[PDB]
Amino acid sequence: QTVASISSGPKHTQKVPILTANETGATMPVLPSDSIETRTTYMHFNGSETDVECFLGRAACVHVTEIQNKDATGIDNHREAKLFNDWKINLSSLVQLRKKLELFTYVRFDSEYTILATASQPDSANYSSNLVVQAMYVPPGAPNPKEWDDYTWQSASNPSVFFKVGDTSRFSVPYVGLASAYNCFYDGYSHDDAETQYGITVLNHMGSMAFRIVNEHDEHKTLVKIRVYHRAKHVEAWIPRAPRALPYTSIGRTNYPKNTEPVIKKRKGDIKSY
Amino acid sequence: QTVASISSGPKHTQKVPILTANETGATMPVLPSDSIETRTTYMHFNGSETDVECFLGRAACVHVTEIQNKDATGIDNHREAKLFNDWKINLSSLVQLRKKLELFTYVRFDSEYTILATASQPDSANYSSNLVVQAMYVPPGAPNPKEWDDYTWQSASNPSVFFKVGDTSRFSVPYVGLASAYNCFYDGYSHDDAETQYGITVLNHMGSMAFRIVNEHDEHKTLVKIRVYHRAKHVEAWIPRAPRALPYTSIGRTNYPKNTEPVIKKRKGDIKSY
Amino acid sequence: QTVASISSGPKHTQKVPILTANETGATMPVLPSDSIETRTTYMHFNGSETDVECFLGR
Amino acid sequence: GYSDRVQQITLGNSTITTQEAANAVVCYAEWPEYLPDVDASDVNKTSKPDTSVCRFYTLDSKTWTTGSKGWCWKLPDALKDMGVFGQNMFFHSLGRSGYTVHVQCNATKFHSGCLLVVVIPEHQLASHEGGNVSVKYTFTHPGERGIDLSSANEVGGPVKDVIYNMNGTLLGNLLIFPHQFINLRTNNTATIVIPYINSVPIDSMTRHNNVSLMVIPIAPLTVPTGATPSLPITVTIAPMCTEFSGIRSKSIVPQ
Amino acid sequence: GLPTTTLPGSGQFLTTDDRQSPSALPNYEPTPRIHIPGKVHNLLEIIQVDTLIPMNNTHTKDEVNSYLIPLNANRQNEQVFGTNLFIGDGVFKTTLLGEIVQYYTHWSGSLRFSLMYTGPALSSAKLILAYTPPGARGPQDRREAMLGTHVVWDIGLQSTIVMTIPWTSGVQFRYTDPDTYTSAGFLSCWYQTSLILPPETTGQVYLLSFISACPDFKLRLMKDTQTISQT
Amino acid sequence: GLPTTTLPGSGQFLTTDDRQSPSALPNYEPTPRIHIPGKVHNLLEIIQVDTLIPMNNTH
Amino acid sequence: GLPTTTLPGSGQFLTTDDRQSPSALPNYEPTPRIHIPGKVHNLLEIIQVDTLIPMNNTH
Amino acid sequence: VINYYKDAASTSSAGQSLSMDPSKFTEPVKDLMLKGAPALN
Amino acid sequence: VINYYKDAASTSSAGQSLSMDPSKFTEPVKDLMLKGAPALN
Amino acid sequence: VINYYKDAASTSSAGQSLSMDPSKFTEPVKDLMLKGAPALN
Ligand SMILES: COc1cc(CC(=O)c2ccc(C#N)cc2)c([N+](=O)[O-])cc1OC
Ligand SMILES: COc1cc(CC(=O)c2ccc(C#N)cc2)c([N+](=O)[O-])cc1OC
Repeated sequence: QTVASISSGPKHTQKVPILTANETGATMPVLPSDSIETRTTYMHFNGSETDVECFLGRAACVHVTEIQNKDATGIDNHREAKLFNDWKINLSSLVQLRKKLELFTYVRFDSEYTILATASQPDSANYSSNLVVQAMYVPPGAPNPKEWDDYTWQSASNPSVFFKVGDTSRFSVPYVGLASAYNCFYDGYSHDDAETQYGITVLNHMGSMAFRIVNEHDEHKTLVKIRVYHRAKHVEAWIPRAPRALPYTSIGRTNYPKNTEPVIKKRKGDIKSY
Repeated sequence: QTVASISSGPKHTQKVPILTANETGATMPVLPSDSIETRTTYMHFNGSETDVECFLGRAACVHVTEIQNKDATGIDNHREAKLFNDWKINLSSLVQLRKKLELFTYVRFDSEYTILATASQPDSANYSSNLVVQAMYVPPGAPNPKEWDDYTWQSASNPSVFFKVGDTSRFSVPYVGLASAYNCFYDGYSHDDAETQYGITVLNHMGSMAFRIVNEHDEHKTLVKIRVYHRAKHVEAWIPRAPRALPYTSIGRTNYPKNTEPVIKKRKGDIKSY
Repeated sequence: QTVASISSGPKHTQKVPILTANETGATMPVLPSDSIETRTTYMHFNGSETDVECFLGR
Repeated sequence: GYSDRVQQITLGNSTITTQEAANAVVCYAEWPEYLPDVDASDVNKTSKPDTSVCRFYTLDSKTWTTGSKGWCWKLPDALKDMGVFGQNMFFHSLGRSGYTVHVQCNATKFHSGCLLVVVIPEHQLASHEGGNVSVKYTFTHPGERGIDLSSANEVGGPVKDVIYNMNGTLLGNLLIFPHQFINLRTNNTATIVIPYINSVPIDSMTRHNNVSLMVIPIAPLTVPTGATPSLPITVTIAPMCTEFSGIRSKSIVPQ
Repeated sequence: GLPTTTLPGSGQFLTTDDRQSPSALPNYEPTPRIHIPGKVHNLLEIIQVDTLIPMNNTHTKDEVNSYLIPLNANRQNEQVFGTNLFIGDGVFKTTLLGEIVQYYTHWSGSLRFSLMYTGPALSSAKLILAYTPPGARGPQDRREAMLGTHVVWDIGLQSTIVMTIPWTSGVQFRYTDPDTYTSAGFLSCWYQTSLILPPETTGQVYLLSFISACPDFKLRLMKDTQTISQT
Repeated sequence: GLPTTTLPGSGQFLTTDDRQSPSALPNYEPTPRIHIPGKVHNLLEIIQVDTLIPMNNTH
Repeated sequence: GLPTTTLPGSGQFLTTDDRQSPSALPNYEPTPRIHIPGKVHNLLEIIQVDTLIPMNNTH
Repeated sequence: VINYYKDAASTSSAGQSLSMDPSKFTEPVKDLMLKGAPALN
Repeated sequence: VINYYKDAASTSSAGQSLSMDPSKFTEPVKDLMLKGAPALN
Repeated sequence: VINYYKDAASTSSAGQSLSMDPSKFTEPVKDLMLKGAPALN
């Protein structure tokens, strides 16, 4: 099919393809056949695995949180006791997927979530309880749960999923951005104010995901850890940028740590060392 | 496809579209293009998510109840001991779905129920029992269970579902109203009597759903909590009304609490405050 | 589809459909339209739920 | 030459005229009609008194003062003692009907005031006692006197805070129901045509009120300097496409 | 037996899924449909009907007066009322529009705001309604207001003025829940000339304000509302 | 192997469902039908036959 | 009920699989696409653009 | 409606008979009796 | 979209109505009112 | 490839774009530059 290199022989002309001027801002498509004698070879390659659809198309962990099943008697702040918990939806908490997404400026896609819940009984327990988890999506404007047993968990309009601990939850969500694409970066503010926040933290008000355990308490305490995975599908990306070099310090902002190790390796020897 | 706004320019005529008379009872379809110069824009929107089929088309919790597996020896009133329990079918016990349904006067649809049962062993137990729940529908006129082991649970004609605790039960039910639609409101009585009940409580005699645990008792006591979810499908709605403003006080009646907080927010300042 | 009741008006004849003799052992198919003035109405019903297949079918 | 302002309505041997109306409302854009065979269930041949019941009946005038809260009538209740219509209501097991409601209130170009005139289908009232108390039959069947929203509560009766529409919903959204306004500076009358609205083909006319009519002052009444601080409000209702079914002995109702 | 592989998610109950399920009442024949007026197919149909706005929500408790906007005689260029345009909160929160809007996360489109004069027929007045698109503060005087979208209303035979609030935004959707990035701007009303009453007239004059949506309107991402609770 | 996702309700026994099930007696040949008078197809057939009412249930 | 046999692997979550899944937001209508310059389809597109090499990384 | 099993007993419910003739019970008389005519002539 | 069950109630959601006529609520007046013409003539 | 679900978001991955045009990044110059010809003429 496609040729990787054409057959090219000796050369002696005034057409010098290897002499350019990089200050123009262009990367002239020079080939090996332009500076050496080559033979014919074929690609036998389409580059399907480097398509943005494939690059962002696999599940990556985007959040880990914890909730627990125990007696709620006396507990004043259920949220703090972790009788139920929150997740202010965002994809820049765990760095692996974040660096990939931030290889672009604007990004548009549907999301496929997979939520894994694992039980743990650190203290004395006679058996492993069979708990059912309820993950409810709380869009901005919806009433937030205050107690693991609010009226809010009725979830009449909020979408929510019920699944066994140890099992996995799965569903997809359409592209919910308010604009035509999501912003990986935002050089702006919410309004013209002297103190207001800067960055995409201003655009990322996606709401929360409330997690709880439907079962009443058992004699012992059970610790359920929840892991949320995200896979993008039907991907579109715009304006590629320089890859993240320094470590992250916060969700949403480009801030980097003070006093960080150099990122570029230093030669063990000369600039002439191999 | 559809235009959201047509292109409209300067105006100077005797045709004043923005001067109306709201006492006629009509809401004249005035558009931005009737009072300002506009450009052409398209809808790129069908409003599929606001279709009544979609609005009432998702599962909402409509009831929570409890039953338990324990030694029945000596217990005189099985129903009270919760060896088995009842649910006088109704959809106005939990307010979230209720407010939605009450956005209309008459409503017709098929119902898809999903019943979740979760176990709990508050006291000392050596293991988590593997209990099977039996939910039997008892239509008005059918004999009610008196003991968790009546002949009634034979359920020869009553439809009933058997499922494991921790698992979920699912099935749909056709529109069972006696009339052409269900009433969300009823300005009437069962007959012309001075003391008889008022409201839809008169029309809502849908029967009961009896829940029990088929297993005999184990050494310990197990508490099973049952949650019933309702999703409407093949929806039809008539006569939209004012949304519920004040909190509810009872199943079926429009009653509201004495001494309730004002519903309308009070300005922090003037009527001129932004 | 099927009519539940036909339209029937006043009556004055020697054909008395409501006078029978139950000792014959028969249950003459008398209808409301045989003893009162009726309007037209339809069944909108097939009786599928009372079919023996359904009755013993659960 | 014609205008929404001037109108005539003739039903039976009764005719009302107005020279200061604001069009007229036909609930959900549907004119009343008789019950078609395809929708019928009751096999009894119905009775259509026509002109003897489909005519205008005028209720006692209310008095709008600077402190009025509003009034609420219910149909067919409000006409239970009105000529032949009323008689048919009690002598029959079933019946259905539509109406033409005409509310009247005139003042001068110096007065100011704005009445909301609305028709609410299935207006299930709430008990002022809260909890799960019911509202006794008598209290939702006031007859032509209707319910006065500025009167005090009474044991077994409904709550009457104009603000919560007697049912736990806010006054401001009453406009989602077929309505009209009588704004003294524009209006003189309000007219609403009501078609039969129910989840059944025909019903009991005594144990169930299909709609309630409310006349609520929004912008309070104000009269010119030194004038009588009140104006009368008159309600005239005419049934239409009325059908009665299942005639038997006369019904006896609570009190 | 057909070889299968169950995927993650198996067994889950997604309150939003839409699948088939066995009928618990086989062969049941539901009651025939009959005609019932006023059928509703989409919530976007009903939010186009306007309802009263409790603009004057300056009272100690809820009351009819909350809907009455006071207008004063012989006042000149002064402000009549003001409000931001967070339709899912403030004065709008209890209105039919606000109530329905709160059942969804996103909104877009144009709003229909109207005012009906109730003062005596022999009185006169000229007011000016103004919409101030996001980016600047709510106008503090008529001049500031008049510089943006506005309508000069002449009270007369036609009692109601209908000012549309044209969809003015960069991002094509705003949040119903009050959010700064997606703020909609401000609405204000001022005296163009003044309110004039006739002889023998001293009573207070009021305005009734209504709010509804234009066919322009769109709502997305259904969610639970903060307008009801128990538990 | 065909990818599948089990829906809620899986495993339940709804006394009212109407599905297929394997036969425990494969190849069994049931007895031939013979004519029997008085076949009933619908309960609505028989309630049209009248029976005596114990009107004077005063004993 | 169609007879089936579940194969090994059933229940697993392979971060790399690519199957269908139910939408948690049915009938939601995403925002219209508008034109945005600089669209990238494949990473092989961008590695053809050259960047500076820190050759003298002797600091 | 694809039958996965080999035997007839395996198939699901039969579906409405749609015969409905009550006369073999309501009118099992030898001499036909016409509604309206003298039961005993 | 193959229906596995015999009854209609078993089938999934209906899909968008695609009717959308608000006029029975926004303009339930007897005499037609044209936008631009005097509301009260 | 039978879509079991009603919404587009439910469907699986899109499959290779097969567009692959790097020039908008490698050669975003106003005046076309031919390989072999003087970069700066
Ligand atoms: C499964 O948990 C959910 C997650 C989300 C958030 C979402 O899909 C998203 C993805 C990427 C970006 C970017 N950049 C912003 C938001 C939504 N949601 O936004 O509606 C709902 C969820 O459960 C219905
Ligand atoms: C799953 O539990 C059941 C529930 C019901 C009640 C029902 O479907 C219903 C829905 C809405 C309205 C209104 N408004 C009234 C009744 C019935 N049932 O009525 O027969 C059977 C059930 O198990 C066979």
